[PDB]
Amino acid sequence: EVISYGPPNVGANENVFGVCHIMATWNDTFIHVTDLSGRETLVRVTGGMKVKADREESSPYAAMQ
RNA sequence: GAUUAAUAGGGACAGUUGGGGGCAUUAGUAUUUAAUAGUCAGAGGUGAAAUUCUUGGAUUUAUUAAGGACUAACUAAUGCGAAA
Ligand SMILES: [Mg+2]
Ligand SMILES: [Mg+2]
Ligand SMILES: [Mg+2]
Ligand SMILES: [Mg+2]
Repeated sequence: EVISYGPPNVGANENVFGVCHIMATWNDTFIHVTDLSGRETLVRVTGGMKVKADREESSPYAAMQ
């Protein structure tokens, strides 16, 4: 099966925490996730990675995706 | 032998008030730029895009540092200064 990497600790009553940084410009949007110490990057998705037209590099749609 | 003492003016004095001024000092974020790490393909900019920047790593996140300016929010028909 899958080889996850989250620390060795599950539990449908044990919450995991990830600090999501979100910068919203009128041109581009960023969505970042990182340790609660913010020194090790995990996930990084920006509107640009989501659409073709530079004007849409902001969009509500690009934010959804 | 020298008028009063001008809701005239000059001085003394008394607590007090002010973003008045001159030297010191002292911060605070932010903008840059640099280090230390962190990823990952796009950043940035416009109505649209375009020159611009970028896996000899950008934008990005955390810590920290250097530097020059600036004093936010409180800051309002409120204050001070002859005015600037
Ligand atoms: Mg003073
Ligand atoms: Mg610029
Ligand atoms: Mg400094
Ligand atoms: Mg005042």
